[PDB]
Amino acid sequence: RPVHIRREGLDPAAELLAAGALTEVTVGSAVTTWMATTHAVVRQVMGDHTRFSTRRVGNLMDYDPPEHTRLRQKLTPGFTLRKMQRLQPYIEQIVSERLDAMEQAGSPADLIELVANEVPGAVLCELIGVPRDDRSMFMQLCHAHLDPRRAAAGEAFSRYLLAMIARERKEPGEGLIGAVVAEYGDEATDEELRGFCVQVMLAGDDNISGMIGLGVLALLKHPDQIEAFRGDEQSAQRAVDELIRYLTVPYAPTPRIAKEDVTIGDQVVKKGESVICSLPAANRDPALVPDPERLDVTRESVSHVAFGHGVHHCLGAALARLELRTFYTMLWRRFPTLALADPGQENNFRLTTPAYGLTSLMVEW
Ligand code: HEM
Repeated sequence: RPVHIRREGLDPAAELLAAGALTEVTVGSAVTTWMATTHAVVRQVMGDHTRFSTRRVGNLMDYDPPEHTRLRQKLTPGFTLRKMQRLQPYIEQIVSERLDAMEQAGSPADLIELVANEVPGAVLCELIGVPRDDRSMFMQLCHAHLDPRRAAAGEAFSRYLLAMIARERKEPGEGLIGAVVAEYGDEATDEELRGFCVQVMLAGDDNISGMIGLGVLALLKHPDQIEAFRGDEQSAQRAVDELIRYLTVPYAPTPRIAKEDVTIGDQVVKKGESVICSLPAANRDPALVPDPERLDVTRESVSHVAFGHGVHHCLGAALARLELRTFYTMLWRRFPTLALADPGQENNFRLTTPAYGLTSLMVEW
């Protein structure tokens, strides 16, 4: 595995943490790819949309200002703090259902297959405005276009979502697709609102799911940390942010291509040379937080780069923190005796996803 993808258990690869803040890999005498490993470099590179590009409808990550600005402008109004707090009741119920499914399975149980791989799509479907009746189908059609062949028919997803869009066009209601139509109507192309739907589901899935499982594993391997979720919501907020920093599920963000010769410290990234930003390494930076190798939920929140930095900052960071706080809090309320069914398992990990996670995890209700 490459160094940036290598993870030693719940932690990233030690070699990343020992590499220079801006490591230069050159294959020639000259394809030069750079790797940012510190909090300061990662922030200068992601924060500089005037010198770095993300270009290789929808998928804001592949867009640069001013095109990225216009797109993100339409969808960003639907991610405010209050807008997300209103989704909290739905989130709670979506999780309570799978927590009820947990009791139905008894003690030995793949939390991953039961809850971690279910809660994400549910909450996301609600945010978009997908009716609870027609939901699994949408999710299944999504997992279908993934071509787990060329026969993958995502045209079904396309027209189901085109129908949802045109219905909310003639009937603006609760949801992101409806909110965008309320203020933009025809100006918001069908393809645009579609690409945005695809984007939100592909970004808020493997990340949250990865955090749902890896978080429980860590909180269970370090039982002094469960207390944060048995008290104030503030005590729990600090803990979600600590877990996000420590586990940094995204290995790296979209590669940043220099649009000109950028001087980063004593080094110079040349035009065309790309920079990979190792978020997990950056969030393990002693300049960001003292004793960065430790998992301590008592820590005061810090400006980690797990949700990004700059114009492409995660549009659902607030939702991820709320969609993870409630779960942990409820998991340790319904099953306040959970442990590792196999205290001697190899913790099967997700090594194929662009986000770290557990492919399987067996608990003991
Ligand atoms: C429901 C959950 C989530 C949604 C809806 C969501 C949505 C998004 C969207 C739309 C973007 C693109 C922003 C833009 O380019 O304008 C984005 C970027 C990003 N998200 Fe998420 N996200 C979610 C969860 C997470 C989680 C849990 C993490 C990390 C633990 C994460 C990490 C990131 C990062 C690092 C970026 C920036 C990537 C880059 O700059 O290229 N996201 N997210």
